[PDB]
Amino acid sequence: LCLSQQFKAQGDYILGGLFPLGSTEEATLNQRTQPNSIPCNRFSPLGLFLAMAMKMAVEEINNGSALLPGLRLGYDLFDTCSEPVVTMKSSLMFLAKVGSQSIAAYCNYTQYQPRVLAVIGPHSSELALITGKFFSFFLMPQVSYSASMDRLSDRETFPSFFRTVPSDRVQLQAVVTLLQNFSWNWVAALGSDDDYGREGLSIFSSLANARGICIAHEGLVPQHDTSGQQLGKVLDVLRQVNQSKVQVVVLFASARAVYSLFSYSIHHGLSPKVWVASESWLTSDLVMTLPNIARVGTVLGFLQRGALLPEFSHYVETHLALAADPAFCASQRCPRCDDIMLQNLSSGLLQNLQLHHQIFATYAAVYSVAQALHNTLQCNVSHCHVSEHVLPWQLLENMYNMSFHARDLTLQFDAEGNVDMEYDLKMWVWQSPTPVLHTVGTFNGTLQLQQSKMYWPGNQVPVSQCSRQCKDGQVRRVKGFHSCCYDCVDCKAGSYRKHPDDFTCTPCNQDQWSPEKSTACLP
Amino acid sequence: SDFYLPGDYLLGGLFSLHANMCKEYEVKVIGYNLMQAMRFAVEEINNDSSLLPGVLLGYEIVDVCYISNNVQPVLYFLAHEDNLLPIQEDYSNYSSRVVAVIGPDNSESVMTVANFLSLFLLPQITYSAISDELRDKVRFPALLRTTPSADHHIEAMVQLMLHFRWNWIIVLVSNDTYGRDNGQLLGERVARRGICIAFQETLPTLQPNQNMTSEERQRLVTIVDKLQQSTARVVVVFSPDLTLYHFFNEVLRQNFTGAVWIASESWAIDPVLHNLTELRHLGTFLGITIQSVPIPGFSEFRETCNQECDNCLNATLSFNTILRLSGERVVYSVYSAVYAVAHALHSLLGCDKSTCTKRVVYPWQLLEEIWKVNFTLLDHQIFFDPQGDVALHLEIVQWQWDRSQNPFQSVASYYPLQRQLKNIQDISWHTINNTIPMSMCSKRCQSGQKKKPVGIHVCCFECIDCLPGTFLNHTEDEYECQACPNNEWSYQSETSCFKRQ
Ligand SMILES: COC(=O)[C@H](Cc1ccccc1)NC(=O)[C@H](CC(=O)O)NCCCc1ccc(OC)c(O)c1
Repeated sequence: LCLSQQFKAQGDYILGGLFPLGSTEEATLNQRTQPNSIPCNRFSPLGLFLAMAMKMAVEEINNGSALLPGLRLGYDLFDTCSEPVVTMKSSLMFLAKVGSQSIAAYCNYTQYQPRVLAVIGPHSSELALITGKFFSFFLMPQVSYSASMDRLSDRETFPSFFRTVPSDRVQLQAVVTLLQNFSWNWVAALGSDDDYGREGLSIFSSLANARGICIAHEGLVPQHDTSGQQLGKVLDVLRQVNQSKVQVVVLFASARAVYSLFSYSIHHGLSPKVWVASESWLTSDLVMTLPNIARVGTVLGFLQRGALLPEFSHYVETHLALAADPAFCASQRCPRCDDIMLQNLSSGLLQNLQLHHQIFATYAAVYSVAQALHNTLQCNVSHCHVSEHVLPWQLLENMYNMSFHARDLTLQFDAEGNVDMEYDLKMWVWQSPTPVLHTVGTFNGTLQLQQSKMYWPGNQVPVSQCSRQCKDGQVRRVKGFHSCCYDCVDCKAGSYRKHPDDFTCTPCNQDQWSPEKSTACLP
Repeated sequence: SDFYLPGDYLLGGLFSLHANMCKEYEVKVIGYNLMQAMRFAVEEINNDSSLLPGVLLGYEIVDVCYISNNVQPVLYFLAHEDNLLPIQEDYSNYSSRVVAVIGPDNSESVMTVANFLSLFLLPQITYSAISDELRDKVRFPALLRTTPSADHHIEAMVQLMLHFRWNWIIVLVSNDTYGRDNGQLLGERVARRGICIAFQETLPTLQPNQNMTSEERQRLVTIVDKLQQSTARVVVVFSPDLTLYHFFNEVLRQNFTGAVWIASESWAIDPVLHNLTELRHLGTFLGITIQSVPIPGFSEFRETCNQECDNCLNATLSFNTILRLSGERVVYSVYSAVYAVAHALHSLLGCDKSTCTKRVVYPWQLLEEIWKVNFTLLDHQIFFDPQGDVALHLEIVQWQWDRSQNPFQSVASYYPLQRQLKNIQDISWHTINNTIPMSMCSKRCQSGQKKKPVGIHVCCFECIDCLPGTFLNHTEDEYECQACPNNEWSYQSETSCFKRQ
């Protein structure tokens, strides 16, 4: 097929692109001894679909005249191979000098001409960090789909990183707003022991402390189960939940860990709880396949509301049909992409047309870069100030205060590089013969929520309180991972409250007595 | 100038001279100390006729402002001597400006550099980065260390706490990667060994001479209030030295006293914090650090962008006495790293101890050799584990304030190959009669008196008498009272039954 040949196109300005077009054959994941090149022949459809989205966006920009009238926009796409070494190899070629095979070392780098205008960023957060530290020394704009870690928000270390997906902090803010709205003050936090849960747990704990929600305990859970020791630690965590008397659990964990937890919970029952889901978990059927899941108690979470791109399906099918035409070769940038005849795709993900959100995000990233260039050239309806060739650090100024139209949505990067985008609140319906997700609210910075659609399991709202003040008659004990809570003990008859700020119920003298919950010791 | 020295083969050196363009930040004395350590090591190797006969060893050193200015030094080191860096499929025949890099001082800079040099397999040795993630040699094939990792530091802390039976501790962490990582790691280690963390707090990131705002000040007030209320008198701090300047002054403002402070290496031997005389009244300070190795004659030696420092010499001269009385602890790692590179190069040239043949060195071959070195440097052998670490000893140090003698007295020694704390000596406590201070959630119960838990912490329990007719077989369960045989009875407070109707 003629497919890999389609991934580069000429233009006055060229967008670079990093995509997961494939990965290295699995046995290759072993230590390098000599700096040879790495094979990456394990083709993947996900990267193909995302690259097709980028190509569609650029072709639309070339067809129309709402942006960049009379001049040509191109692209040049490389595979990340999900591999840091290959990613760095590809990333360097973007910054290499124009039409040249080398890159040069200079002190202050606002003096230089790379061979691309901007880079549409990599898929995974690890590569996003690795490349963002690199590109931002050159101050080349990087617009990333699918990278949601909050580390990349920092303008000091990632001054040129942009993304068309919300950071995890927005989702966790929605979570904390929900907890406040239902007055669930005493909660347990769980996250997968991979880096995603690490970041999520840190952010959630800090926000909860700031907003006055007390975390009972903060447990990492195994990303996958392979050993009796991991089963041991997860069972220990689950019994620790019960010991805390918590009723609401925030489970910001990748789907595999949650599937493990609920496998055990179904096997030995535990007890019903309220679970607030990571969006990455809530999306998946895997957990919901477990038998008689209604035993678990209500599952809730927030879901991103992306726009439609119906024309994309026919675009992909058209270009695949063209790639199958041997005469279309007259119309090299991927390994084995050219071997993929249409059965491999039509038997699978093509019938699905959360991948949708990433397709839209890639489209919007291309449109954002095009709008930024349209601004920098200060184009009229039919004219542009093209007298000088733009440099990447010049776009960077315009991108912080523009707004761009992603085919129906109006989007703009905030002061630290994130799009402002709203969420749905969804709850699993279990009254039907099968689990169904239903929408019961929205978060657009404020939690607009519809109480009448909340089918709670006991037909009554769950509660999880802790005391943050104690009465005159009760003595304090502290609890919580940050000493956020108290609970109050009734100081018994024959003992008395020494003073209202003390931590010890005090026995009354041997010749004296006191009532129940007494403040005094009496003759 | 100090930052450059020509030779046949050049070592790249990365150090953080300035705290917090990179000239304008304040100078940190420790970084200048380490830079002088590297310079002295190269001086010795050039004077010595044994190790590299007839071959000049040069160096080229660049400043790294913590997480800033990490890309440019790497690009400079990798260039092909004309400032151009070619892009290729395979680099086996490439010749960079430097043959090896004595890598940065902190984990994040180390990883940033490693993700770059991993492409070229140019060997990187870091002297003070302790993160355990660096052991992944699929992720970091070119990375080695002359220092133990955070695993062993936390193990040393745990064994210190177990020796004195400190069940009940407070953990304070900075609001950044280092504190977060080490706090979670200590959480892992503590739970399985019978110790309980009362509470954990993230300290605010405050610049030492910045005017602190009301919100930050009330945050600190809240933290010190929590410290003052809690019965846990042992505190572990995972933070850079820069942020503790405000924290300890707030602790002083609240008239807090009587704790034991356990210092992570990031500040355990900082001379600047040590010079705050008012800390003497807070309690006992203990810290985890690398062993002392007296480098013979290094003290006498201690007397294109980002390769300059004006303030360095003037700033160092005042601390010279303190650094001289100290034990040259972290200096040894840099010295040993330079000597490791030197021995590996000596072997790579196939050099006899008469003269070496001079030939092009492709860095991946030098990396090949570095894995195999095994030699005695001053007394200790230095060789690399399969995971790239060198098994140097750690020590637990107590701060002393008689300026006429050593400021950091060694009170215990830790062996990473035995994974054991050893040779504990006399700590001089803050207590009224030098009795070992302790921190326990609840007192030991009497005989005939069962336990009953108060909450999540296993360490906390009530003591409850077994009712008459029941007894407490502590060997089976301390939390339950067993019923006496029908021919026996039990009193209010006794361990086992006696014959009675
Ligand atoms: C993110 O880590 C941190 O913020 C802290 C503080 C720090 C930041 C930047 C540069 C150095 C230290 N890191 C460490 O202390 C690392 C452990 C690791 O980073 O894995 N051990 C260094 C021990 C000898 C040392 C050398 C240079 C010193 O000043 C230039 C210094 O004070 C102490």
